[PDB]
Amino acid sequence: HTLLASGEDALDFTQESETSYISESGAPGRSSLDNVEMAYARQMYMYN
Amino acid sequence: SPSFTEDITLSAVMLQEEDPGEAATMSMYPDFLKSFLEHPSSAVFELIEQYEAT
Repeated sequence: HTLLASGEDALDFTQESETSYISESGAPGRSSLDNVEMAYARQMYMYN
Repeated sequence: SPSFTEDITLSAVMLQEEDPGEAATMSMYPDFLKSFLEHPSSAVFELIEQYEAT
């Protein structure tokens, strides 16, 4: 009866999400990396 | 209303971004001007309801 009379008993709907792309940035000297990445740098440097 | 379907769908097509608010902000003004077109300047109250609804 609600649908026939344009009434409703409650309803819901939205839309989904799509890909969003973000990144980071670097810095020289006083740099944007971490001590973590510096230790990694030793490893990949000796490896390469 | 089509307005709600457009709201959800453009929320999907817009969420990728990070500053949707100003995009919608500018999107408002063409509606302002169209409304100025269809209705006079003594109908400011109906202007206000359309403001609020949109």
